[PDB]
Amino acid sequence: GMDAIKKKMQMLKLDKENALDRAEQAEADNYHLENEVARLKKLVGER
Amino acid sequence: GMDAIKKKMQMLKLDKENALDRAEQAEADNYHLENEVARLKKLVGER
Repeated sequence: GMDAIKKKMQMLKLDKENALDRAEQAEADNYHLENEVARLKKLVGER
Repeated sequence: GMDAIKKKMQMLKLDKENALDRAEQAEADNYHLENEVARLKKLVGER
């Protein structure tokens, strides 16, 4: 009924928010990892 | 009410899926980057 579908919509919003947080965290980690790869590339040298 | 609710849940689901896609692809890139960090750290001698 109404209450069940309203709850399912609630849980989907939470699922979306969590997925977006997950994406943002991964993209932030990516930023740092790009820096770290660049740092180590400079130590090893050109290639 | 219930008809509009189902329609909203559809948009939320598209939203959730798009974010999950962003997350999975950011984490895939991170896996790649972490493997490169490991390879380069081994060459250099870093922890």
